[PDB]
Amino acid sequence: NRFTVAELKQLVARPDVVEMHDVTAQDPKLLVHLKATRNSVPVPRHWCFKRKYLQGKRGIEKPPFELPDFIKRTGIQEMREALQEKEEQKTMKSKMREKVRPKMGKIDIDYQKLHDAFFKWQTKPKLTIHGDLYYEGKEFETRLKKPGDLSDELRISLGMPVGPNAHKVPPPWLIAMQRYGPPPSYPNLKIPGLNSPIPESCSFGYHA
Amino acid sequence: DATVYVGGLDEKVSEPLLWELFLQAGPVVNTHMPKDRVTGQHQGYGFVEFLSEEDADYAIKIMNMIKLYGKPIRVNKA
Amino acid sequence: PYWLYKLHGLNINYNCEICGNYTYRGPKAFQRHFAEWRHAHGMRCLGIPNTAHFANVTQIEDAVSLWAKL
Amino acid sequence: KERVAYAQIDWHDFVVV
Amino acid sequence: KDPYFMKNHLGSYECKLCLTLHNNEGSYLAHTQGKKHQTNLARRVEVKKFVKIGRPGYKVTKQRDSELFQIDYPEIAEGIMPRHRFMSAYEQRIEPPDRRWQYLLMAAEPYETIAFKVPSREIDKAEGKFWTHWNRETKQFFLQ
RNA sequence: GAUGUCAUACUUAUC
Repeated sequence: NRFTVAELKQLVARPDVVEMHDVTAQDPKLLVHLKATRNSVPVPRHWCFKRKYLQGKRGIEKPPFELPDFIKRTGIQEMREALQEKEEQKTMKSKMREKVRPKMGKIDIDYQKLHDAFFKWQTKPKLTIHGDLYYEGKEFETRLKKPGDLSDELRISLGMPVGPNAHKVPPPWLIAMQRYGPPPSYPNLKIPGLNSPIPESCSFGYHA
Repeated sequence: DATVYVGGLDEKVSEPLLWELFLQAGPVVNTHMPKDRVTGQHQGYGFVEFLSEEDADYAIKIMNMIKLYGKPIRVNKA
Repeated sequence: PYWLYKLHGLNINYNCEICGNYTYRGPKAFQRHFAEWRHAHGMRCLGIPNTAHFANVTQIEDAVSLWAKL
Repeated sequence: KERVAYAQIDWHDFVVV
Repeated sequence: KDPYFMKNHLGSYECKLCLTLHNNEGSYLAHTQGKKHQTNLARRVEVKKFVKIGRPGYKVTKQRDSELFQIDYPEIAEGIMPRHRFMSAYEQRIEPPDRRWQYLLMAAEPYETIAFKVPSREIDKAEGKFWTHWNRETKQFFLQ
């Protein structure tokens, strides 16, 4: 009755969405048609786990809060930190004496600055599409580069200053590319000094 | 035949940094960095598997004069 | 321990006919070793490229039929 | 001692006679 | 001084050795005594500056052999043998144009380095222990 | 990871 994964991959037109757990369901063809749709959303990976997606980041360090620029450009966070530092030094007698005769004017920064930060200085956040789901390791997987370009950290580690002159700005591995020829994996790659002009192509690489 | 072994790298180098450094000679299909899970530090060696053997040989032949963090990185066939 | 080997699905014999009929002591371990260098080196001998369609492929004839169908 | 003396000599004072 | 108890971002206590959570302070101090905590504890420059340079007049005797330079040097009264090395003409004190050849230079400690340009690519070996000799009885240096 | 006794803490403008 229950077919294997090979028959489900051969019968369906999209064998990439076929999994090993979908072959033992009540409808393999309907699941293969629903999983390979255009606007379908995949199932989360916490459905087969045993930690309920909340017992993984137990001892991992996490920041308390990431304040935006519009909230930090009003001076309310520094005043709140100063009030928290001043209130932590008061004893029980200083806390009980301030309840009968309190001192007004705690911060008293402004009145239209918060409205200007919430209406004129409002910045749009970095949203995402509806197809991109969330997981436990999504906040730590930030690795997800181009041929012909080098980052600042890679240039600081390798010791290659990036400049407009093509004398030392290409890496010293370009001598082997000049002695042996272009790389066969990228025929459209153009490097300055071999197949590109040196003062024109100042980006040390072009994919044309 | 399409996998090249890169050695002589420092422990401060990262796997996206090695993938960006290896992308200057050719697109790398896979990059494996063996590291100890007890200490969380690399062993100074890695394996870059390209899409073909000729591209891997051209990447290993053009990485004989690469210096990372003051240390020369050697490329060999594997 | 026996509890960590029984709750996580360990100590369960699984045969992989693609990588020389190797043994695997877990379904999740076999799923992690399927997208690895050893399974890719085993599948490159038959001529099948490393793709997502042959992730759950175990037999060599089924993988050859999936490579010939595409 | 010969390797220490060879690695400390000046290799820029070239004279062709 | 327990190096395993840490503070989380929610005002709680976290034991990283056993990876456990505790709400109040009375539960973190009582979590160190037990079976799981005990199981986790049981399971877990000078030679170059002092070198005198008077730069004497050297005399070499080149001869084309077939199958070799004979440098006549004075007595150095030391065990340091004169060493030969092949370098490029790209590095110089004035850097003249059209310098694309190599030069083999022999240097000693009380004497000046004598350099000879080689227009050919490779016709011999410039290694010290391979094809060189220094007779201290006659103070004669040979290299082929 | 499950089980069974104890303790701590949290939520639904509950009374």
